[PDB]
Amino acid sequence: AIPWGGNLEEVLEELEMALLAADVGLSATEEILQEVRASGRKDLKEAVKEKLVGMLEPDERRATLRKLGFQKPKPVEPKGRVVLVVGVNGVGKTTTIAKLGRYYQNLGKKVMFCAGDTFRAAGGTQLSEWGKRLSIPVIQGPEGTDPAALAYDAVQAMKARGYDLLFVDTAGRLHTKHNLMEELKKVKRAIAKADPEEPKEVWLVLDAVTGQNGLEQAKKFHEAVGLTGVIVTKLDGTAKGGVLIPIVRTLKVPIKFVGVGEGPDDLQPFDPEAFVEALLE
Amino acid sequence: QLSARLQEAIGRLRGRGRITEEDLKATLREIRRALMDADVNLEVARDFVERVREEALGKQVLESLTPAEVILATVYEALKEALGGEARLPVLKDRNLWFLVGLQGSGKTTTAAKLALYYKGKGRRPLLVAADTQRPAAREQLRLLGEKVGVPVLEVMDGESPESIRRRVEEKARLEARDLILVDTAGRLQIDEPLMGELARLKEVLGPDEVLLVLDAMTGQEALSVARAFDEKVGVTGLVLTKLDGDARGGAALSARHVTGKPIYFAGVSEKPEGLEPFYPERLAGRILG
Ligand SMILES: Nc1nc2c(ncn2[C@@H]2O[C@H](COP(=O)(O)OP(=O)(O)O)[C@@H](O)[C@H]2O)c(=O)[nH]1
Ligand SMILES: Nc1nc2c(ncn2[C@@H]2O[C@H](COP(=O)(O)OP(=O)(O)O)[C@@H](O)[C@H]2O)c(=O)[nH]1
Ligand SMILES: Nc1nc2c(ncn2[C@@H]2O[C@H](COP(=O)(O)O)[C@@H](O)[C@H]2O)c(=O)[nH]1
Ligand code: ALF
Ligand code: ALF
Ligand SMILES: [Mg+2]
Ligand SMILES: [Mg+2]
Repeated sequence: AIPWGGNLEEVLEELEMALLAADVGLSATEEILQEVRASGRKDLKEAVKEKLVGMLEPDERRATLRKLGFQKPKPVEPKGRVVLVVGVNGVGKTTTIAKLGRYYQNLGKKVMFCAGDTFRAAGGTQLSEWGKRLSIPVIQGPEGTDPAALAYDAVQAMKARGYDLLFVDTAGRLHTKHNLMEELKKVKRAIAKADPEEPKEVWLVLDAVTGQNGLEQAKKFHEAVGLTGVIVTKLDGTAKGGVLIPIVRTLKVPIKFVGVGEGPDDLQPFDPEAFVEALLE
Repeated sequence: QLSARLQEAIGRLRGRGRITEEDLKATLREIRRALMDADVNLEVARDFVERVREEALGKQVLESLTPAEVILATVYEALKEALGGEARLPVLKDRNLWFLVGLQGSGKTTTAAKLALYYKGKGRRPLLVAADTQRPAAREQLRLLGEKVGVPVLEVMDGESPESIRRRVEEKARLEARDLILVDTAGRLQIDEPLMGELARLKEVLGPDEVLLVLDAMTGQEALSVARAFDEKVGVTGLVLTKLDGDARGGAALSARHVTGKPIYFAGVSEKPEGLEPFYPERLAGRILG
């Protein structure tokens, strides 16, 4: 662990190696260490935690109540009816949509899935299996079908049935492939074509084991489709999801949920403090 | 091709004649930082520049009139070596059974089909084994891929024992005269003891000749810790590096090799069954440094 209560130099030296081992990156680690060094506080533990929690917060009110010595949770509401789920390959987008469905059906919402991975073998069937398990209707087509056309049909079906939420799965794609990014853009427009207000949420899925490439994923997907949120998966692993620090710092996209398993309940709403605690553990 | 940072570090020192030991340490510090930026684990990156230090001094870099050229050459050379030196493919025999192991979603199922197609083209008669019973549609996934590459797929039953698996696989391989058995195992955490135990027991019963750690090129700092655990708890023999068609630098490959010493046999370069290449250490050395 980090030996707090050690001499200043040993504390900062260990904190540097902690953030770097957590995949926080050289740039952001330098940012954090300069200001912890500058603000000169004996309570290094409380000072660092405050700042880290601070990057990972789009909200000073919670910090205000914290520092006033006062604490509340409150379920994550998507802003609209369509949540479009994006990210690279094998990060957990399909598994995460199933968890969201479990999360929102537990809050009493009518949830629909669009099985928009029409590229990968069993890409759609996989979400279909989850729909069956959770008793959630799934809009899917044969492999090779236009996911934009499918996304369109899914919004239309959601609207027709009076459903509250539609999660649109998308095939994993690398951000270096411009044609696949354009296709992603085309899926988004297809959604708005069926309902101009939508999608209100565009959620990036990020695998916690990802190092510095995760920042490039966030920038490139942001540019293409406008992120409104980020989910970090596989946090049940030894990795800390540190690349989130540069992501939130640079892009100001809030972290919505964390994935901590391969089952449908293994989702939690993001907790900046429990995250910073685990990060420095 | 070199990275912005390293273009500066080495550029600084050109034409200056001889350089100081301080100049060396300053340079080696920038190489270290560059490797950490390329996702090389921080202990491994530390050891790597210490290796460079010895070699550069063993080339009498202090007395050289072109020391920046010496330093840069020694980085290119040490990283190539540390990635395996030359391209190396597995040595096959009359009976061949391999596991594909690793973290969740690293590309094991997809890679199995790629290998099946690759070795089919070389006269091998592969058998694919869908051993992932938990991931939804995982057995249909490998079946569809098997059908595409013209290779049979045995699908493990729910709750089936390793002993029963060995039995049906031995049976099908024999009755069909199949000499390359590709076992697709589920992704698992390296700290998940029951599942790491399951994998060790499956190894114990099936006796694979190769155990390939499928590693995603974008994996960060945990690569060292992940490679070590799979190799200590199960025993790895080789590596496949996936998603090199992205722009991750791939420094996790050095971390994995550093702690395991195992060859990196293949690169995955697309989502399609054709997307497989022999791994070239020199090619990734350049990638990491660029
Ligand atoms: N351990 C763990 N595994 C996860 C988590 N989320 C997803 N996975 C696994 O990652 C693998 C790939 O996920 P999948 O949903 O297919 O990825 P997609 O390609 O983005 O749709 C599967 O084995 C999932 O069960 C998580 O939070 N924890
Ligand atoms: N672009 C690219 N994608 C890959 C590569 N290897 C695997 N994938 C993709 O990564 C995702 C996860 O692959 P899968 O084989 O299901 O993961 P597994 O859980 O390890 O079996 C799938 O969408 C694959 O198409 C690769 O070399 N390049
Ligand atoms: N997600 C994903 N989709 C792909 C990939 N390659 C092809 N496709 C799908 O197939 C269409 C084009 O196929 P292609 O003409 O490239 O053979 C693309 O518009 C895309 O939907 C890939 O690597 N990843
Ligand atoms: F395999 Al994916 F999105 F990459 F389902
Ligand atoms: F999702 Al896997 F091996 F991790 F099929
Ligand atoms: Mg999926
Ligand atoms: Mg698989």
